[PDB]
Amino acid sequence: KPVIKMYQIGDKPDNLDELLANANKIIEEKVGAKLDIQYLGWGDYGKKMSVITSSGENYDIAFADNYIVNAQKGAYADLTELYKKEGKDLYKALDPAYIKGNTVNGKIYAVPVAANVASSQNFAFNGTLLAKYGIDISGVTSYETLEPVLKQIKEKAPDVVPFAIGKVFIPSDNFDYPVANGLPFVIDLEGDTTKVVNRYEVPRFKEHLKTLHKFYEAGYIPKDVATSDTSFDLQQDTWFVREETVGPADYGNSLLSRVANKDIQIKPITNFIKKNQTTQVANFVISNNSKNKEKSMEILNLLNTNPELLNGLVYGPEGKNWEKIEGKENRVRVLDGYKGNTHMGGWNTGNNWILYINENVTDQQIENSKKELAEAKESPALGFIFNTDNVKSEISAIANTMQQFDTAINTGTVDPDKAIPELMEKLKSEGAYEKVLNEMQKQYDEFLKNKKLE
Ligand SMILES: CC(=O)N[C@@H]1[C@@H](O)[C@H](O[C@@H]2O[C@H](CO[C@H]3O[C@H](CO[C@H]4O[C@H](CO)[C@@H](O)[C@H](O)[C@@H]4O)[C@@H](O)[C@H](O[C@H]4O[C@H](CO)[C@@H](O)[C@H](O)[C@@H]4O)[C@@H]3O)[C@@H](O)[C@H](O[C@H]3O[C@H](CO)[C@@H](O)[C@H](O)[C@@H]3O)[C@@H]2O)[C@@H](CO)O[C@H]1O
Repeated sequence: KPVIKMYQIGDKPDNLDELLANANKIIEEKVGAKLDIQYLGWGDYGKKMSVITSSGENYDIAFADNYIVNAQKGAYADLTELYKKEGKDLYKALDPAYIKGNTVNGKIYAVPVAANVASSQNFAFNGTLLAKYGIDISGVTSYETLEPVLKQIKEKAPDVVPFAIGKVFIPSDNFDYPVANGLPFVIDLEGDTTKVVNRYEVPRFKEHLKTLHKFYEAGYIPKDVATSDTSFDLQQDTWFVREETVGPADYGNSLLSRVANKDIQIKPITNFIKKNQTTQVANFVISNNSKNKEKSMEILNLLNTNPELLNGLVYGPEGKNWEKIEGKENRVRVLDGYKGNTHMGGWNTGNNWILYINENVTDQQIENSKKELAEAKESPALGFIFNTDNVKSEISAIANTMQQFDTAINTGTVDPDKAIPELMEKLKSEGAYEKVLNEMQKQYDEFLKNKKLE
């Protein structure tokens, strides 16, 4: 039984050995291999995985970073044939938007987790503090309208971080990204949807960055946001508000209330839509240098199709963390063991449709989810995936410049009125910027042109 090496983002569960022992009972039997998972953390997952992939390291499975760029670098196994056999079952369950968003030169290199194919960005509020301090959030619709409630929590509970964001944070908006959000190129969904634009020059987005900087100056965001490895545990009163992606797989605020083990209230700030990001939010890839591509896909297939296996990991050990509710099909309740770091997250583990539904999820939530999924629309740029063939060096150059300046801007640490012009000047200094922008606009023109009937 070879050991299959999987890399995952974020922090290791405290009972990983138990989780994997439970999981490997099923995997070893069905596949003849043992899964091992190594977790790489949150704050620097991109940098870490870039060492792994650019070095051609042996691994079998990974949660992808910079998927569209690396797929064109040949970092990942083409899954075209594996999806005809080992991954046939998981593949049948994917919404067409997952195929559009993850197809690169006519080939799919990822197993995306079937879950929030559409979603919106939300502020998620700590209900303990809302109730304790009686703070009114009914006006909260944007980064800007957040200000009065952060001012209040700051005055009332000085030990609480008002807005908990960390170094990986990027302000959200109604944008589609033809590459990924570590680059500035977006389609503005509220603007001219035929144009590729620089997010730092979109007026309202520049305004958000100003807002974040004012929050940073006011002490609403951590002083060391740009460098901190501190997390804000969903269960703890260390934070008042944070930004969360929510979609139909979460059943409204039930999932965040379950994981936080308290009432979490949400407020949307972006449109609920299928767009490149929502289809790429959890992609598993197989290393193109893997020596076990078939068993790797068999594991990914099981993670996405076997409810015993998936629930065992996402809920944790049955009996300790959760139990089936008698005479209610596919319903569970969590138990004391589930409280904290003793399970994995559904969104980056496997098809959320095969997850048991927890007791705290209401019939209204179930009906809302069904309705939201049925009505979700596609962004006009869903499936517009930028081809890097002509701009390989210029893309690297842009990414290099971005890595060096973008954390201080995105977190509000530096004044964006000073920093954005410095970043733009550096991006333009050797013309890598202009070349990539023009090529992206030319491809986008073709993409849109070819959908119009002759
Ligand atoms: C409840 C649930 O499972 N919800 C999921 C969503 O998580 C998922 O959205 C995606 O979420 C990832 C992960 O971010 C969240 O989890 C991070 C880890 O939290 C856990 O571990 C911590 C210890 O490391 C614990 O402290 C914590 O209790 C928990 O155990 C967490 O750190 C993160 O919150 C921080 O970071 C976010 C992002 O910067 C920031 O907004 C927060 O304020 C806070 O500082 C979250 O709680 C996330 O990485 C994904 O982000 C990418 O994709 C989105 C959507 O495109 C982009 O906007 C964003 O810029 C990133 O590119 C995404 O948000 C959804 C996916 O559909 O599925 C739900 O079911």
